[PDB]
Amino acid sequence: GEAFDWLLGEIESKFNQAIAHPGEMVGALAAQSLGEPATQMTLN
Amino acid sequence: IQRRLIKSMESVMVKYDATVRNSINQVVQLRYGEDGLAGESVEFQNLATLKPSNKAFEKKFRFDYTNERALRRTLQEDLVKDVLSNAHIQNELEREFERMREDREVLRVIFPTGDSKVVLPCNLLRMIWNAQKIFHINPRLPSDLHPIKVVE
Amino acid sequence: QSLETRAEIQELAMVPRMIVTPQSNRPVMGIVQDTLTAVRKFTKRDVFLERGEVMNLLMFLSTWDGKVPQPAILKPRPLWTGKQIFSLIIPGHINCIRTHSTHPDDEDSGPYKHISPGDTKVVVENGELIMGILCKKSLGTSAGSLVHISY
Amino acid sequence: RHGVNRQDTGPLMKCSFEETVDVLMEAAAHGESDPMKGVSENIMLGQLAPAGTGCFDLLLDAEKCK
Amino acid sequence: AGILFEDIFDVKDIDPEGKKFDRVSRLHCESESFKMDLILDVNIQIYPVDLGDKFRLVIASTLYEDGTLDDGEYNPTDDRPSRADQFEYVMYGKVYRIEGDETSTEAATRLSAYVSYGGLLMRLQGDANNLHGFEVDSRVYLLMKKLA
Amino acid sequence: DNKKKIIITEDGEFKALQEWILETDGVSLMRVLSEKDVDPVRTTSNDIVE
Amino acid sequence: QANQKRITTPYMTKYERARVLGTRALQIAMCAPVMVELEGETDPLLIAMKELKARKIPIIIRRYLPDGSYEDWGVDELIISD
Amino acid sequence: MIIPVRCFTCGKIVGNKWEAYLGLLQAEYTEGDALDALGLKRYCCRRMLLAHVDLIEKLLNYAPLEK
Amino acid sequence: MNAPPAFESFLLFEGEKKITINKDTKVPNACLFTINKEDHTLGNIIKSQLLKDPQVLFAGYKVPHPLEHKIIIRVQTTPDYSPQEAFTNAITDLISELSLLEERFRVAIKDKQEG
Amino acid sequence: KHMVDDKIHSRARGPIQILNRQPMEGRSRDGGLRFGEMERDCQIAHGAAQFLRERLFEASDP
Amino acid sequence: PYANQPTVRITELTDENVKFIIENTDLAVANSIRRVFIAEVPIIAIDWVQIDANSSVLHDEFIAHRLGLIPLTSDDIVDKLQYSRDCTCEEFCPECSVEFTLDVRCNEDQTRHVTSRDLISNSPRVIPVTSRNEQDDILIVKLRKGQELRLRAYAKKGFGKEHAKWNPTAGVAFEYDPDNALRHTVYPKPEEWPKSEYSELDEDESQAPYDPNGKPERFYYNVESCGSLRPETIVLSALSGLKKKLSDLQTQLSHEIQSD
RNA sequence: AUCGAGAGGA
Ligand SMILES: [Zn+2]
Ligand SMILES: [Zn+2]
Repeated sequence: GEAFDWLLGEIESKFNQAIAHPGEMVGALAAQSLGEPATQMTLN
Repeated sequence: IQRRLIKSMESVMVKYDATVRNSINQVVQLRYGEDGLAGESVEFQNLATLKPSNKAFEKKFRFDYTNERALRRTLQEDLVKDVLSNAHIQNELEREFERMREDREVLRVIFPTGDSKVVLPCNLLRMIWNAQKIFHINPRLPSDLHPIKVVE
Repeated sequence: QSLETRAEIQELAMVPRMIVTPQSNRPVMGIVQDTLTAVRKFTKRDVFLERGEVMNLLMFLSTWDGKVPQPAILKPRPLWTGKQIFSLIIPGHINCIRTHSTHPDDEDSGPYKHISPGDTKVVVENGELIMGILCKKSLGTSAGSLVHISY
Repeated sequence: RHGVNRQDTGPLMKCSFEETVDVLMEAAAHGESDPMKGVSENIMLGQLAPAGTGCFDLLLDAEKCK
Repeated sequence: AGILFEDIFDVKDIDPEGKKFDRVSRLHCESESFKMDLILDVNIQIYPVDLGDKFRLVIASTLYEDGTLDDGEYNPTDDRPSRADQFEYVMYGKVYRIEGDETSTEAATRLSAYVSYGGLLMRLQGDANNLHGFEVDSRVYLLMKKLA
Repeated sequence: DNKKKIIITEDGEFKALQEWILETDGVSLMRVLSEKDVDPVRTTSNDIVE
Repeated sequence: QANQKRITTPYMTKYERARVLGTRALQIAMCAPVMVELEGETDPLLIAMKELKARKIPIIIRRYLPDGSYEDWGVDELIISD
Repeated sequence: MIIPVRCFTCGKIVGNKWEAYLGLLQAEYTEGDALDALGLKRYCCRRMLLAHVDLIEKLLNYAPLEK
Repeated sequence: MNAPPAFESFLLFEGEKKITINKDTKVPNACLFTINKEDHTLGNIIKSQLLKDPQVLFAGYKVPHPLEHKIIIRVQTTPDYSPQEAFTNAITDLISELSLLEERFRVAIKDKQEG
Repeated sequence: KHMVDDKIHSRARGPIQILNRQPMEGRSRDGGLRFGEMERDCQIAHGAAQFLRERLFEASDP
Repeated sequence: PYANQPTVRITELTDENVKFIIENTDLAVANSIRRVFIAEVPIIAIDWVQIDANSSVLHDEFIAHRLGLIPLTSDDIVDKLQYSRDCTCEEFCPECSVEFTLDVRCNEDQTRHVTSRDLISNSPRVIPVTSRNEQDDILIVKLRKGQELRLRAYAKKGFGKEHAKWNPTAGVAFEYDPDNALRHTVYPKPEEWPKSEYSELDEDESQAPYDPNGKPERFYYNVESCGSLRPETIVLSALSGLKKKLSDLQTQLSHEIQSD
C-alpha cells in the first residue's frame, strides 16, 4: 500500500511536469528539430 | 531549408490557454503535439495489451478471484477473504477488465500495425521498479495491497 | 549585461538544463571518446583496483560521501572492482537495464540470462552497477541510457 | 515565399523572410498595418518579443511588500 | 552465527563457454551434501582454481563470529575475530535475484540465488530448503577455502 | 511489415499477411483507386498534391 | 475575467520563473527591501532565489490569454517546481 | 636553419656534433655508423642529426647588410 | 598574451599560504591539505608514505587542474590518531628515508670511484 | 599558420560603424561578433526574450 | 608506519652518466627522485642576453634562445649562488649571477664558427661544458665575412620546472620489474617483446611468473648528464632538493598546525 | 576609411 501510494504520487507529479509550458516557441523548436537532422542525411 | 522552415514557424507558440497559435492568433493545434506535453519529458514505453492474444490478454490482465490458493500466495489473509467473499469488489474488478478490453480495442484501431512502442510521459515500469526498491518489496511474500485500492 | 538576462540564461539556457533535447526526447550530450573507451575497459569483469588506486580515483569524485566501500574481494588481497567504483559514480538510486554492444542475441533465451558469461546485460539497481560493461548504449546519447535516466 | 508570404502574417514578418522590397511596397500601396504580434516585428523594433519570457507581464504586489 | 549457507563444492568445469576475461574465470561446480549447482566468478589471478578442485563455500551475512551486522564500509583497522581468518578466498557482494520453480499456486521446491560481488557473479541453485537465508538486495560474503 | 497486410487473427494476435503489392512509376491515384480488385482504402501515393 | 475561476496552469512556467527571478534580482540590486532573512548573501540572484523558495517575492504575473483577457497570479499562488 | 643545441626530446647536446657528423660522412661512414660514432644512441638524437637541414649555409650565400 | 610566467608553478604569491588545513565534515577524523605551488612530485610521495601508516584509513591526492599549481591531499586516520599528525609523520619518514638514501648514495659513489 | 594569438578577440563597447551604429567587423577593426539570424532563432527557441533583446537591441545599436 | 631503509648499488659511473639501482623503496619515492632529476636540480644557464651587435643571419631571439641552452659547469658554484629573487642586490651581482661576454667578427674569407668557446666568462668555475678541458664546441652561429656578433649574457640559477635549459639531464632512463612479474603491463603477446637489459630470464621464458604479493622494488636508473653537473652530483642534489622541499613543507605545516 | 575581388579557417 505504501509503495502504491508513493507510485501514484510520483506518476501525478511527473505527468504535471511533462506538460508543455505556455510561452514555449514550439514552432522555432520544431523547425530546429527538423532542420538539424537534415544536415546529416544524404544529398544523393 | 532550415531558414525557410524557421521563417515559416517562428512565431508559433504555446499560449496560456494551452493552445498552439501563430502570430495571427489562428489556432494551429488545440493542444501541443495533440497531447499538450513537452518533448523533453516523454520517453519510449510499451503498450502491454496491444500485441498479446485474447487468451494471453485474459490470462495476464483478468484478475482471477476464484483460485483461493493463488490469491493466498499473492495476497494477505484479510485481503484474500475480502476478495473472495465480497461481490462488490468482484464486480469492480470485472469492470476493470472490461475497461481494459475496451482500451485494447481502442489501441488496436489506433495502431493498426502491432507496434507497442509508444512515447509517453512517465516510465511506469521504471517508477514501479523505483517503488519496489525504495520500499524493499519482497517479490516472494504475499502483498498487503488490496486490488480494490489499486482500481480506486 | 543585466541581472534579468543573467537570470534568464541561468534558468533557461544553462547546460545541465540542456542535457535532454526535445527534438528526440533523449540526451544530447553523452560520454565521449577517451571516457567511453575507458569506461568500457573499466567496467569489464576482470578490472580489479588496489587500495591506493581506489583512493586515487575517489579523490576525483565530487559526490563522494567519504566512505570507502567494502572491497568486492577481501582475501587473499583487498581488491575493488571497476563496477564497484562506478556504482559510487552513479547518482541517487536509479535503476537501469541495458545491453553491451557485444551482447549475443541468443543469450536472453537460454540459461545464464541473469548471470551473463560475457558480462553484457547492464543492470544498475539502487544506483549500483550490479553487472555489465558500460558503453555507448549505457552512457551515450540514446534513449533510456544511464545519463537519460539520471536526468 | 509563395506559401509563407501569402498568409496574413504582417508585412514586417514577411519582409524578414524574402521579397523585402516587394512586400513593403505592396503594404504601402495597400496601407497594410502590422499589429506587431510576431517575434520578427518586435525584434526589428527592439521590443520584447511575445516569446518565452515575454509572453506575460509582471506587476508589483503592493499588498505584499509589507 | 550469521551463516546463510555452507557446503563443500567440487569444480566440475571451468569456462565452458571459453575464457571471457583474463584474470577472471567462471567455475561450474556441484556439491555432495546438498546437491546444489554453483556458477561462480573468481579472480583466478590471485586465487587460481584448477579443474577437479574441492573447496568449502560459506555464504555469510557477516564476518564477525558473533551475530553482529556489518555497515558495508571498509574498515581494515578492525581487530574483532573475523571468520575470514579461516578462509583463503573471500568476496563481498549482494543478492540481486532469487528465482524458483514456483507456480501461481505452488511454492518453490528449488530456488536459485544470484549474487554479485562487485560484478563477479554467482548463482547458487538447488533445493529451496537450503536458500531461505537469501533475500534480494541483501549483502553477503563468500568465504571460500580450498581443501585436499 | 510496413507494407505487408497486418490483420488481427480470430485468436486476437497480430498476423502479417504476405501479399502482392504494386509500385507505379507515375501517379493516377484518381483512376487507380477506382479499379476492380484494387484496394481503395490502403492504396496511396507519395505525390502529396494529388 | 473572473478571478474566482482562473483557467491557466497553477504551476509557474520555466519562463515565469526566469523572468521573476531576474526582475526581483534587479529590484534587490536597486536597494529594494528583502522579504526573507539573509545569512551572508550579497548576490541579488541568490537572494531572489531564496525569496522564491520562501514564496516571498512581491510580484504578480499577468498572464495574457489569446482572447485578450488576462489572469493575475501571485508568485506565492503558483507551484514552484524547479 | 642551424643545428639545434639540445635534442628536443631528452635535452642531450647535439649542437657540437653537426660538424663532426659531416666530417664522418665525408669519411665514408654510413649515417648510422656516423651517429654511433658520435654517441647518439636514442633514436631522438639520431632523429636530430639525421633529419637536420643546414639552411644557414644557404643564408650565408647572401652578402650581409654592412661591409 | 596569456602565457603565465614559468616561475608561477614554483613561487608563492604574496599573501598565499604554502599549505592550508581544512576539516572534512563528511567523515570524522579527515582533513584536506591544500598545498600551493607543488605538484605530483611531493603529492605522490606524501600519499604513498601515508598509505604505509596503519592508522591512516584514507590517503589520496589530486592536482585539481594541471594549469593551476596546487595539490589537495585528503587524509583520514583512525579516531585515536590525527590527519595532521599522520601528515607530519609521513613527511618526517620521507625526510629520514631521503637522508639515508643520500648517505648511502654517497657511500656507493665513494666505493665506485675508489674500487 | 593558424596560431591562437592571431585569432583570439574580445569586445566591450568599442568602435561602431558609421551608417548603422553597430559594432565594427573584424579583429583588426576591434569589431563585435555577429549575432546572426540563426542565433536569433536559437534564442527564440530557448524562449530567452530579454537576452534576445539585449543582443539584438541593447548590445548592438540602442 | 615509518620510513623505508633503501639501499643503493651503483653499477656504472662515468663522466657522462651514472647507472644505479635503488632497492627497498616505494615507487612514489623512486619516481619523485626521477622527476627531481629533471625538474628540481638547479644549475647555471644563460637567462639574460644583451645583443650589442648582431649582423648574423639569425635574429636576436634566435641567438639568445641558443645561448640559454648551452650548458655551463655548475658543480660547486650552483650551491653557492642565490636566486635573483633572493639576492638583495640590483638586477645582477656576482652572488646571484655569472657574466658572459661574446665578441666575434668574421673578417676572413672562410665561414667563422661562433661556438661556445667564444663565450668568455668572468667566473672561471662557470664555463661552457664543451669549453672545459674530443667533443667539439657547441655551435652558436656561422658568420660570413663582414658579419659580427657582440653580446653580453648573464647566467642565473634555476631548475627544469621554469625552463628546460635548467634541466641537467640528457635522459633519465627509469625502470622497474624488468620481468613483468607485477603485471603492471599486460602484453597481448609476451613472446613478441624484447628483454630488458636488467632481465634475469632464460630465453625461452618471456616474462616472469605473476607475483600476487609483489610490490615495486629495485628501481633501475640511468641518469645521463647534459654536462653542467656530474651525474652523481645530479643525484645527490636531487636527493637534497627533495629533502629540502619536504623540510620546508613540514615547517609550513607546523606553522599551520600551531596557528590553529 | 569605404567598396570590391581573392585567398583561407571551422
Ligand atoms: Zn635525444
Ligand atoms: Zn644578485
